[PDB]
Parts: sequence; structure tokens; C-alpha cells
Amino acid sequence: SPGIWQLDCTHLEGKVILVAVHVASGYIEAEVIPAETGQETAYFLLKLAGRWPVKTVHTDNGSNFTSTTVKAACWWAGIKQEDGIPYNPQSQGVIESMNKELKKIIGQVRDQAEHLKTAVQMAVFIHNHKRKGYSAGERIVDIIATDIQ
Amino acid sequence: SPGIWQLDCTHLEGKVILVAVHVASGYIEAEVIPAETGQETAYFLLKLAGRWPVKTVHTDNGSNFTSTTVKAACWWAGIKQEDGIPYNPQSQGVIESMNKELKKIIGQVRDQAEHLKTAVQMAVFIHNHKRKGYSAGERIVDIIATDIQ
Ligand SMILES: Cc1cc(CO)nn1-c1ccccc1CN
Ligand SMILES: Cc1cc(CO)nn1-c1ccccc1CN
Repeated sequence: SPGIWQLDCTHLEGKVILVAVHVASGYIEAEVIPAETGQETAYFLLKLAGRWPVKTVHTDNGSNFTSTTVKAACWWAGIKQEDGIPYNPQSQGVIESMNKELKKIIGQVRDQAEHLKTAVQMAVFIHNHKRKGYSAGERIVDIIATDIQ
Repeated sequence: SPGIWQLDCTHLEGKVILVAVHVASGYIEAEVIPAETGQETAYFLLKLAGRWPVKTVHTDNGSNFTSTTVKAACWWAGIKQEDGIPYNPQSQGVIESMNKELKKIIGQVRDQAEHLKTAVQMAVFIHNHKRKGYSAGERIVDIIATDIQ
């Protein structure tokens, strides 16, 4: 469970926001992309896995699960590619709630930012620092550190 | 020291590679950008600080130190902006050695990847996972976790 991530794709301003959630902590990384292609998803996973110890990724949909390019990136980066079927039904609600929260924060910034990508990274910052009391950023580091030891 | 990062800008294929190094661990994040502007550097720092607890950044040059946009990003993200003057002269050598190493890895993968940005992220992955025996990725998490506790 320290190495389990879930992909999530949401839309805003006619643009695509690709999100990776560290399931145990709620910590996220995100990027704005023109469209969710296998290539874009593969590149995003490469970046993620160079930065955190990504053991398993639950893909956000069947197209990214099927994608040879995504499979190739998972092979390259040593990631077990899995489906994202909500066997525990609460998983749908959790992801939906996060997308709502993220969009709310995006709305709260951007009087401040010209470009959506800046607003999305501001939202990532606020989400990961928010105390709920530890933050998601604190939880992910503690979870992974405990695993190392 | 858990929160201290150093910026580093290096060049390859007529392109700019912007690197942030976590000084205590040797862990890095990097991106390819068309040119090192204040705007690009500011955005890079925003991304970094949303992902790791960035307390202090030693800027890579005087232009980024001076930049109002970089100063604004540091304000936004709660980062202390500092110079990168090598008061300890070994710091020059360390950064140069890292740039050499990074370019070497890029060369080793360059044929697997069409685009330089992909090769750079492969290099980030290899660098952060390399056992020296802990990896830089392991060291950064342990350093920050110990600071939290
Ligand atoms: C790791 C990764 C990211 C992307 C997409 O940018 N492709 N791969 C990949 C995967 C396997 C082989 C070659 C490549 C490079 N094309
Ligand atoms: C945090 C950050 C990154 C960048 C550059 O993309 N600017 N800022 C910034 C900083 C302060 C205010 C508004 C903005 C938004 N322009």
C-alpha cells in the first residue's frame, strides 16, 4: 500500500486535468494536457515514478489500461499496471469528491493565474498542504519512510 | 536542511534543462524548457513546492534571484529565496558532476526516446533510483520523515 497510486482524469475549461492520487495518503500530482492520449498518460507516469516509488497504478479507464504506450511506460518504470474497477464502491465517491474539491480550489485561485496550468499547480499545492491534523504531504512521506524502515 | 533545494540550469541539444536538487539527499526533479525565463522558473518552483516541503531555494543565477516573477512565486509558495553563491567551493564541483552524470544518462537512453523531455525524465528516474547503499529517493523521504517526527 505505500506504492499504490490511482489515475484520475477530470475536465475544466475545455481542457483535461490528469491526476495521480497516492491512495493511502490522499497526496496528488496533476498536470493539464490538451487531451488524454496514451502518450500523454505514459509520459505523466514516467514523471511520477521518477519522483515517488510507484509499485502499482490503477488506471483511470479501459483505454489507458489497453494502451500499448501506457503498458510500455509501466514496463519501463517498473510499475504494475492494473484496472481501476471500484470493487470497494466508496472509491467512486472518494475520487468524485476530490475532483470537486480540486475544481473548487481552482476557482478560488485564477483571479491570480492567467493560465489554467498555473491554477492547477496552485491547487495541487493547497491540496497537499491542507491539514485534515496532518497534511497529505506529511502522510505520504511517513507512510513511505515507515515502509523503507 | 530537510527543506533546502538548489536550482541548476544546464543545456543540451540547443535546449534548456532546469533542475532542482534536494541538497541533503541528491534527489532531483527536472524539466526541459525552451528558455530559462523568470516565468518558467517560477512555474517550476510552484510545481516543486506543491510536491515537497520546500523551505529554501538557492537560485541558480542572479537573473532568477532578481526576477520579480520568481520572487512572486517564492512568496506564493512560502519559499525563502536565496542566492546560490558557493561559499563552500565544493558546491560548484558537486553541481558540475551532477550535470555530467545527467547528460551521460540522457545519452544512454537517448535512442529509446524521440523527444529530449522523455529522455530527461528517464534520467531523473535512473538518478533518483540509483543505489550509492540507499538511493536519493530513499534518502529524501527518510530525511523529511525524521524532520516531521
Ligand atoms: C517511459 C516512456 C514514456 C513514454 C511516453 O513519453 N514512452 N515511454 C517509453 C517506454 C518504453 C520504451 C520507450 C519509451 C519512450 N518512447
Ligand atoms: C506561483 C506562481 C507561479 C507563476 C508563474 O507561472 N506565477 N505565480 C504567481 C505568484 C504570485 C501571484 C500570482 C502568480 C500567478 N501568475
